[PDB]
Amino acid sequence: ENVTGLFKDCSKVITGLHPTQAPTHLSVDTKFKTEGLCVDIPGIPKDMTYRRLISMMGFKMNYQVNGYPNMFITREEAIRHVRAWIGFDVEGCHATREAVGTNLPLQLGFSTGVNLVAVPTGYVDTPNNTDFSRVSAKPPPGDQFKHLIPLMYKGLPWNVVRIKIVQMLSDTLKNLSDRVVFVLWAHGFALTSMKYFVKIGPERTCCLCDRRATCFSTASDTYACWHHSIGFDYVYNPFMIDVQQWGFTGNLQSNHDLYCQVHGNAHVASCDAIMTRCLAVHECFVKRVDWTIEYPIIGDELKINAACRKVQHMVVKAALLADKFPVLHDIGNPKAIKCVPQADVEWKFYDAQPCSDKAYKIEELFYSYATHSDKFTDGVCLFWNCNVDRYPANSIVCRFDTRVLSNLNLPGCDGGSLYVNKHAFHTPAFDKSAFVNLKQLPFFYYSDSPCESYVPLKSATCITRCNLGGAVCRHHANEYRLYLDAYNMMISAGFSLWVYKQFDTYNLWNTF
Amino acid sequence: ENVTGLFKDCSKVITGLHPTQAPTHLSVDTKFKTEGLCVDIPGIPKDMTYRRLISMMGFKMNYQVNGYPNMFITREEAIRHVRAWIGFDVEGCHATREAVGTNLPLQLGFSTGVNLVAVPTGYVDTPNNTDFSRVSAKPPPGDQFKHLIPLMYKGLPWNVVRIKIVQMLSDTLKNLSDRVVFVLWAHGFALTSMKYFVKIGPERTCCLCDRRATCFSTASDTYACWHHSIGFDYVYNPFMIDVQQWGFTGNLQSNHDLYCQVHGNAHVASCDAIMTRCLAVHECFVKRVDWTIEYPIIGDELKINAACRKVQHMVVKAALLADKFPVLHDIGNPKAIKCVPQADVEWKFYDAQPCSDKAYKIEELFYSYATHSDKFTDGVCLFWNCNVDRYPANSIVCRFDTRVLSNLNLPGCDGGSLYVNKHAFHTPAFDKSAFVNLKQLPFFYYSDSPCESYVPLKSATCITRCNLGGAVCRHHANEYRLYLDAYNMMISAGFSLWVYKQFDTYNLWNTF
Amino acid sequence: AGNATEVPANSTVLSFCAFAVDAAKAYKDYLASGGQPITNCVKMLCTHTGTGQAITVTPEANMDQESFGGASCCLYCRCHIDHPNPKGFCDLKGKYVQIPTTCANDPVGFTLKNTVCTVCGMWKGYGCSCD
Amino acid sequence: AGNATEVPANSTVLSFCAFAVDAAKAYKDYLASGGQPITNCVKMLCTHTGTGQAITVTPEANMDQESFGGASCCLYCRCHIDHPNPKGFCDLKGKYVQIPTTCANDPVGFTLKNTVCTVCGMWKGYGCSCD
RNA sequence: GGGAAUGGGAUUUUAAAAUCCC
RNA sequence: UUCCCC
RNA sequence: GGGAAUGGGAUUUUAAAAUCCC
RNA sequence: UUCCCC
Ligand SMILES: [Mg+2]
Ligand SMILES: [Mg+2]
Ligand SMILES: [Zn+2]
Ligand SMILES: [Zn+2]
Ligand SMILES: [Zn+2]
Ligand SMILES: [Zn+2]
Ligand SMILES: [Zn+2]
Ligand SMILES: [Zn+2]
Ligand SMILES: [Zn+2]
Ligand SMILES: [Zn+2]
Ligand SMILES: [Zn+2]
Ligand SMILES: [Zn+2]
Repeated sequence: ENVTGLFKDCSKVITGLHPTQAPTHLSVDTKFKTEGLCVDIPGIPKDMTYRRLISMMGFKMNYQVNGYPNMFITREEAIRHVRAWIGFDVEGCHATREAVGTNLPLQLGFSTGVNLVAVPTGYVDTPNNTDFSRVSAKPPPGDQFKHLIPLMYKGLPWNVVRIKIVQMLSDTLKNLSDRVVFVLWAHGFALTSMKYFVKIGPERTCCLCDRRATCFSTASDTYACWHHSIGFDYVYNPFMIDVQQWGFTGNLQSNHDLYCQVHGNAHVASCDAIMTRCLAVHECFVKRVDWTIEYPIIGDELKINAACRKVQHMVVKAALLADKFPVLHDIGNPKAIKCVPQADVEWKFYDAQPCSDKAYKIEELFYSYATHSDKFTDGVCLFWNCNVDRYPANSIVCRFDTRVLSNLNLPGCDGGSLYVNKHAFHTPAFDKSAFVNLKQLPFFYYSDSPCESYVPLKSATCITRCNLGGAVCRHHANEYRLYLDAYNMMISAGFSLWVYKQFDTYNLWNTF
Repeated sequence: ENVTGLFKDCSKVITGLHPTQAPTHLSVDTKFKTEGLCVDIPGIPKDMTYRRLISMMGFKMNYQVNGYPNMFITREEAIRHVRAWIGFDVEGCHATREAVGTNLPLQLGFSTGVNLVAVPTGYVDTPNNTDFSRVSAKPPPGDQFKHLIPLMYKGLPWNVVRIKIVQMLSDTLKNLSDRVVFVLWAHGFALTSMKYFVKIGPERTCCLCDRRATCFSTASDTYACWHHSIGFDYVYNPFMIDVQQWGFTGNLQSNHDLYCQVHGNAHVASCDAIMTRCLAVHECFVKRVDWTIEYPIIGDELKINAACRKVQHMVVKAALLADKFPVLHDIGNPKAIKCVPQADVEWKFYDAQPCSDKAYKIEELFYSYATHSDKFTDGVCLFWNCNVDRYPANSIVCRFDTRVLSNLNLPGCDGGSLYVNKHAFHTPAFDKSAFVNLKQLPFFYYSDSPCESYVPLKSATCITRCNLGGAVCRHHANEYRLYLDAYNMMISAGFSLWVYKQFDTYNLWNTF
Repeated sequence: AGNATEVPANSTVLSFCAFAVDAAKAYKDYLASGGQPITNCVKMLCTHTGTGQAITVTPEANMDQESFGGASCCLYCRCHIDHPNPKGFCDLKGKYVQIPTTCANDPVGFTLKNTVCTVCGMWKGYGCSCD
Repeated sequence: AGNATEVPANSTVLSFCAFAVDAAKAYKDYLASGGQPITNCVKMLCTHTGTGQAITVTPEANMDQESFGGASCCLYCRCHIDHPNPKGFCDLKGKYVQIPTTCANDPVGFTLKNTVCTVCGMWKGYGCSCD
């Protein structure tokens, strides 16, 4: 049929509108139509006191305009901008008394964890202009929606609500991305609610810097980014993805529960937003690591990457001098390069599948503790950023703590986390039971290089042959501070270091 | 005369029973009733093929018998057996098409996390006996119950369900208590389900030991405790408490969400059980620690207490000897017991909440970093088992990690945990953001006692006079091992030690 | 939906004995502690000229006895639980049971405590005479 | 429930200009990129012997003009958004608008682009004789 | 084409209705 | 509202 | 309260209907 | 007839 529910008249008046007042041809009264046109009848005066509610349901954002960005994006662009993902859900209420036939936004929830309750407000048609005003409404007729019953008396005016939305989005995303991606399940009512707080147009620039404009103010027609959006009320040019359009059957919870167990509490807007983002992250990221997609630097990724390599070199160089194992096993190394080339030890490499390394010396190993307990009975093992069920008692382990959230460590699926440094690594949930056979590694600095020279260093953790005397030179006094900062940065990023229980510093004091 | 819904005849047959087959005077048909009595009509035969479902809803367990313990205990008594608390929730299905008017257990859930699905089974009065048999049933109408539709095709026989229940209860509770306390929200259908797997009687003893009998076996007419209940099929003499009787209004989710944000996902039996036990824990323990109630020493509590005492003494002595603070603030300790009496430092003592003593011995201190950061700039602050939002940069802190669950640490409310060591202490959720001004305390030993005195010690962390030589004497060599065992036990129990960032052991080495 | 069977005054003793391992011992202990007997039994209006046998297919009450429906004088039929018989069947259901008029206030307890002489079909100690 | 008032062919542009900051610019950019104009306007029937003024109380079109209802030729009344007028009132609504026959394909765009002469009462460049 | 069914309880008001819990 | 049978 | 959808092909007869197969 | 959303 040649009708749509967009801009539907929900008023209870049995008659239509006058030809000089009806917005469309389907809105004019039947008494005026004649042979497909409308004829002015002096006997029917136009109405000057009517109020007609207009439905904002049924938007179609499929415009193709030359200088305008498109709101809906492809899945590859969403994978690129995963740092900007904010789940979004809306729970609504039904217009009841003076108008029936539309739903109004009641509780808007985001994956950040907030719920904003708004006064039921609609767009009514008056003889002068469309008026944005409060309308009578009732909660949906269902037991599942009974928790929405109090919220009808707890809403805020939309002027407050949209300013709070802009504040929350800017405070969440200003150190992560230059845009917002809304992760939706069903976009119809989400778009109907976005009509209340989202405006679009050509791409712009912030009024105080060179960043992309993300917010618009109607008090003064100015555009700003996340950093300069204080007092701004509208979201300008957002992006969105609909997850249900990825071939899903059933509802949101039935699909989320197949892959995750730490989120629940359906029909709450924030909880469903978290569920939507979790399902999207699972569908786009928990398969394998993709090195064809690269992410921009937003912080201390370079320092973390340097500090990890520095610690990995120093710990292994100290361990191979402490007890002098004749052979070691390196497990989980993507490429066949030993951490310390100068070591006089037999390196044997094992991995499930290397990162396309030409050196095929790496043996196949799909490790499991109950299966490979007798594989590495002798010699020190290395597990650097390798995630297994349990480590043996003779290992040196670096493990990332998924419970440490930061700009690099986004929330993940089923208790895991999405670590985005240069690529996106999905890490399963941290378990301390995997470290029952090990102990936490202490901090220490070690070097054998010759040295030549504001308080001088006074610490028992500087294991150097220079420190055997009563003083230490300035070269090691600076390099120890550099390694201390590197170790602090590495442990603050979320990395935990574990060593075998027999490890101690005294043997290192015997290396001189 | 009034009637009760217990043992209601749910069968769809319109007539009553024969006077020789009716169990009560209400069951006999109106043909035979006369003048308040019954008549034997010679011609009427008795039915020999009827199948009358009997309703098990409406049990009243308010008996008072001398040798028989009562199932429903008071909350003052349940607080003393919090280590036996197991939340319990049942979902149900409606009898249909051969009997209407009763509900049968479908999904049984517990706070341990398990869900057990049973085939719909009922009690059917037959002309020979009462037959415990599978009956027709349907899931309840309503959207919220639609997830119960798949459960009708995957139930287990009840003889297996109660074996699994006994196994799970014994595995959970054999190292915690000598009984079970079921934490319920509505005890009606809970009792109706307990009819299927619970037996009562006088107090008994285990068949293989002198422990309280908690399980019964029909295959051998024997009683057992949690340790010896292999193959037993009934729970014998359990206890229970109804939380909704404590004055709550509304549903379980509404009251639970007022205090906790961790649990959700209502209408799944295990999740509802977890919510019920969480609400009970909040109502009993989040208020304040009750020193009047003591708990039995289940295991390793005295060793952990001695280890904590020794570690605290050593670290405070080492810090005061190394850095020589003018004032030490023993924050959160109402007692003026000095852990090192001979230290050349003055001591101040505070309490988080006002105690019963009105003397001027201690001062009030509700510490928060936003209000008390600059009040203790000089000296050192001893935060031993005191929980604050953020610690200052001059502190020695011992903090319990609520994510390390054990027999002494039970799950609590809103992410916290209930630690039971001679008393019940509810501790808020652990966050690593409270230690941004501190660093992890290294493991070390210090000796200040005279060195008057089998493998020689080769560790460089033993800060003692005899370590500056060929070998450590066997007195300190075994005392260091004892302190290492104490440290490992303490940090395995869940205690984390933090110190101000400028702590160094080398200042101790200049003491000799 | 459904037709009620029991009165509220039996709610406790029927809930107790339906949970016990030994329902006869439980009922005896409930009575010993001042509890009240199970009521709402099915008593017959009869001529009281019968042979006076303990269990019959017709109400055969003697002048010193009262006749009841059998299923109402069985604790296991009253609590809807398993019978302790090896076959699991009831000896009282489908029959009429004659209880002495002195013990007619608690017929359920009487049928538990007493037994029937085989050679005459009388309650032992109540109308039985074989020794 | 309710009465549907719009055709599917208008679903795109009306969804566009409703979200746009500048609806007048958005409509012109939509037209300039190959989009079709707004349909389903109300068209009046008359003798075409009127005065020819741009906006009138009654249909008053000339020989080369067609009258439309004023509410259907205002873009903001179609998109149900804020009028940029000084008090938010509409000048077309409650009046009849005269569109030239050659421009009758896009009556919304004609009212957006063109203006009226305040001293003669008809469209500038499209019939006004004072210039 | 034929047929069946739509759970349990508490409270209040005037058998019925409403509210609440499961 | 749901199910069974044809 | 809002909304969407009801597969593919062949043959015959007068775009539609019917039949058949998947 | 069926599904999604509220
Ligand atoms: Mg939702
Ligand atoms: Mg439940
Ligand atoms: Zn800016
Ligand atoms: Zn999830
Ligand atoms: Zn040096
Ligand atoms: Zn035992
Ligand atoms: Zn909780
Ligand atoms: Zn010594
Ligand atoms: Zn019986
Ligand atoms: Zn005899
Ligand atoms: Zn207008
Ligand atoms: Zn002019």
